[PDB]
Amino acid sequence: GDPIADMLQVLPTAANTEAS
Amino acid sequence: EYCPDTDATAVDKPTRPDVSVNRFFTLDTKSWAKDSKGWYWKFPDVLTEVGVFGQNAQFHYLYRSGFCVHVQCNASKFHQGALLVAVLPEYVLGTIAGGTGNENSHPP
Ligand SMILES: [Cl-]
Ligand SMILES: [K+]
Repeated sequence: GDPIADMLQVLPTAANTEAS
Repeated sequence: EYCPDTDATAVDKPTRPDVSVNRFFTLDTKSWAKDSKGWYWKFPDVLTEVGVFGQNAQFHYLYRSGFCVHVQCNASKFHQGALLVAVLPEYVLGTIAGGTGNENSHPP
């Protein structure tokens, strides 16, 4: 059929800190 | 109480040494005389050089705690007198301003 084949960064608040 | 997570701001894990610092420390005894004016102590200043509490207070920038304050005074059933023992938060001291009130001196 075809003759030619080749043809938000900042959220509302500051990040929380999680316990280690 | 220990500081809750909702109120904390510093992010490092705190050290809570417990029994080595939450215990009773007895300071130098005062002598009550018929003409005594009264005394004061500042917290936590009183213990910054005493025991493991003192060491932690000096090794860390941040400190926090409550206190159980116990004042003792014995006398006989024939003695009389009354001491008012009170806790004044943020006890800022002032001077007599040179007596005349003209000198803006400060407590040392
Ligand atoms: Cl003064
Ligand atoms: K957040």
